[PDB]
Amino acid sequence: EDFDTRILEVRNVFTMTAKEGRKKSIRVLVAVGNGKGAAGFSIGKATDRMDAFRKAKNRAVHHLHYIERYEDHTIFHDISLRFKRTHIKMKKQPKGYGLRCHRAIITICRLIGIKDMYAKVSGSINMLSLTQGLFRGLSRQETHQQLADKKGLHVVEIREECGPLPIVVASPRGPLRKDPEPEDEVPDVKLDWEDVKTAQGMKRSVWSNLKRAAT
Amino acid sequence: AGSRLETVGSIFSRTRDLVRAGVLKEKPLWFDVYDAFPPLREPVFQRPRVRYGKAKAPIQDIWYHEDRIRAKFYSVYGSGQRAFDLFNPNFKSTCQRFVEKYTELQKLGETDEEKLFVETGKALLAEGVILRRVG
Amino acid sequence: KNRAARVRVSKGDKPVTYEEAHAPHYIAHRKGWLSLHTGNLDGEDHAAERTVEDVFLRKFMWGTFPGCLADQLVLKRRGNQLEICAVVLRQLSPHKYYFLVGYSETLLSYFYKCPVRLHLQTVPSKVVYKYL
Amino acid sequence: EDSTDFNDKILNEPLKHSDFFNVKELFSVRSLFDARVLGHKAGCRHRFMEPYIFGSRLDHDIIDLEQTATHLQLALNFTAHMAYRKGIILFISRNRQFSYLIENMARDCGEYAHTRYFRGGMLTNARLLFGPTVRLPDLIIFLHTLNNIFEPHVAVRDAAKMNIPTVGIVDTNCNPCLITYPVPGNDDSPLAVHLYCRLFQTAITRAKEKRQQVEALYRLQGQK
RNA sequence: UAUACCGCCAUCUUCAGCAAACCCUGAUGAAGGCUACAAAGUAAGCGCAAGUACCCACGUAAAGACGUUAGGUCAAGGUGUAGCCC
RNA sequence: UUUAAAUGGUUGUUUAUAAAAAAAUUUACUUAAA
Ligand SMILES: [K+]
Ligand SMILES: [Mg+2]
Ligand SMILES: [Mg+2]
Ligand SMILES: [Mg+2]
Ligand SMILES: [Mg+2]
Ligand SMILES: [Mg+2]
Ligand SMILES: [Mg+2]
Ligand SMILES: [Mg+2]
Ligand SMILES: [Mg+2]
Ligand SMILES: [Mg+2]
Ligand SMILES: [Mg+2]
Repeated sequence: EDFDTRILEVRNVFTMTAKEGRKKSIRVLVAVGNGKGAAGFSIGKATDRMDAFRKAKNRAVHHLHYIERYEDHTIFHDISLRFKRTHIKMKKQPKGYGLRCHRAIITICRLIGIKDMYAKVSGSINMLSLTQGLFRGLSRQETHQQLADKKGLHVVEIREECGPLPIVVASPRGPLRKDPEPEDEVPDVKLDWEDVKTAQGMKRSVWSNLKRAAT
Repeated sequence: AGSRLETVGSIFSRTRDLVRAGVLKEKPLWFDVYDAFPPLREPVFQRPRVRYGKAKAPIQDIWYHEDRIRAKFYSVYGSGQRAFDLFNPNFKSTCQRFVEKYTELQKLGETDEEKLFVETGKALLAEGVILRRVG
Repeated sequence: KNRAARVRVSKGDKPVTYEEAHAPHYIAHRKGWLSLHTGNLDGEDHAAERTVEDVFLRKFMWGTFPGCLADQLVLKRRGNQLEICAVVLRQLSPHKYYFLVGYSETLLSYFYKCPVRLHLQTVPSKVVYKYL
Repeated sequence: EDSTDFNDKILNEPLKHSDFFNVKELFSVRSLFDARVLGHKAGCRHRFMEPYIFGSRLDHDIIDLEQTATHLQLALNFTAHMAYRKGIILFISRNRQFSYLIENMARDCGEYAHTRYFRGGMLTNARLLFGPTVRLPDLIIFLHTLNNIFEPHVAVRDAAKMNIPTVGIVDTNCNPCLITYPVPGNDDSPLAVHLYCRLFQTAITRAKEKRQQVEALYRLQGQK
């Protein structure tokens, strides 16, 4: 009773049979989630649409991921991934930002319990790949605690709204290293041109930052 | 409920997370035992991939100093007439006896393998061992 | 393909009684006859008038007990007597059943000029032989 | 009021000791060596078994028995705790030379054996195959993890789907990635397989008797 | 108007397949699911089969699913839609 | 490895829910009076 189901896609797939010719089947993608991190998805197939809905709904609950939510409202860090030909680039956002993402990601996020996030889907906009990719990235996100333990260092959060106050969000449960992490003068990191282009005010889009209903 | 995603994490990680979320009302019987005495490696599914290019296995061939003696002995005399009894853990073969005598004479301080090999054979011949050379 | 009096397989959710579940080639092997009289015996007369009477009686009882009949009638004729055996449901009040038995027995006796009896057997629900 | 005390004295107490059932004494490195606990040829090696291989002696992988001892200690400890907790233990093996031996060992220790062809869905479709109220095994011990075409036994994947912990003897050609408590060792030589059966049968029997002794003492004390 | 249908049938059929409900594989794509010294299938129901009729356990009848040909039949009867009512 | 064997008019293929309800009677002779 805690879990809620929401349809993502309904497709009329067809095969050819010797006796009848075109045989119509229903392929249904559904996502189930209780809103507290536990969410899954499944594909249900049946000649009747009701049977397809049921099969997908009941099978999705046996394939539940657990999503680590930072402060139970957003992701811990920005996740960029490619699943097959679909690119999903998700950004961590502050409280009150909303779900500025593809309608399907909005639906899945509400089931997971993420309230604030931005995501841009590029490449193929296949619904199967998007869902499978979204759950792949969110499942693999590293929490602040896991980072502190791996690095043996404090994770200190700097917030602009709190000035210079150092907020320690995670500390290493084991021994704390005494050597500071080597500060590379120039980071050899791969930058997304779309990010850099926006930061330099070089991106004019009439469709970006349009006023939309509360999500 | 449970999670059948056997390729995402481990049974404990999945079970622990679902119990924390409240999906699993009661943790399974094995959960407490696993946590108390966990295995050395967490059982996470990983895909086997072919080694390409210069990648090689780290397994190294097991060799010993006496293998050089054993190889020479087997070439000179061949397999001993006595049949190897591998059931007996303390079984010594004619070749092993040669290695032992060879090593004992190495402690005496002979520095020439050929001379040392000849001396080793002579000591065995004196002890009554049958050493029929291939020739 | 043969069609006559065959209930056709569905998705396994159609309840059929024992009578309607058997096709015509079982009428003397697994199921019996719903009417027993002498008209169709060798050397016997008036098969036509017996048949018309059966067709009327089955329709009369279907409309006189609307929604009550749980299976087909069994019409029995012994000499001058006509006996109608009906398996009905337990939904209609007993008072209404007694009224309809007294009414139908009287009305049918005056119509076919013979003593007519109606024997009701009540079942809680339709007896399901199988789900087709 | 009484349940929590009962659970603490019985269920939680054994979990506070490193070797409550004293499974250390059941085996030594010498005993494992005398049972030929000898891998397959180097050409049969599985990539994931390399951390456990001591080396190759003339192209015959030698399993490191020092790791086997630590892995076996953890496997035998886990098995005992599950038998002490009245868990259903299922022995699975498709090696037909040892099917008779394994089926007897299970019956003798009051556990269960599945040495026959594993039909699709025994674990993931059990409620349909056995019944809605069927209880699945709590532990599955693989004495041979490969089927008869030298591929991982299907139950290894299915046990993980059902979140059932698995103990497994993993030879040098086996894939230990999904086995919870892998024990690197020879799974072919009768001497080796006879040792595993003796070790797991003893650990289960000991654990069950300890559960009866502890319960009896708790009950006698409870009355007076 | 059989190209709206019930009813009763032809045809492949001198076939053996149609399968609900689940499980698994494909990276959770349309789809696919066997090897007995067995390697993912379990399968209610329907047909075949088995039984029954005729002179036998033979033969012949009967039976013969889901579908294919918008196959036949508004002229067996009933009937949706449209039309006629000096 | 090994004869010949051409043709078939045009357009016509697959999405949104599902499902009624009841009813009153109200356990016990004969008679009779003013
Ligand atoms: K008409
Ligand atoms: Mg015919
Ligand atoms: Mg082996
Ligand atoms: Mg037609
Ligand atoms: Mg015509
Ligand atoms: Mg016959
Ligand atoms: Mg015929
Ligand atoms: Mg037949
Ligand atoms: Mg036509
Ligand atoms: Mg032409
Ligand atoms: Mg054409």
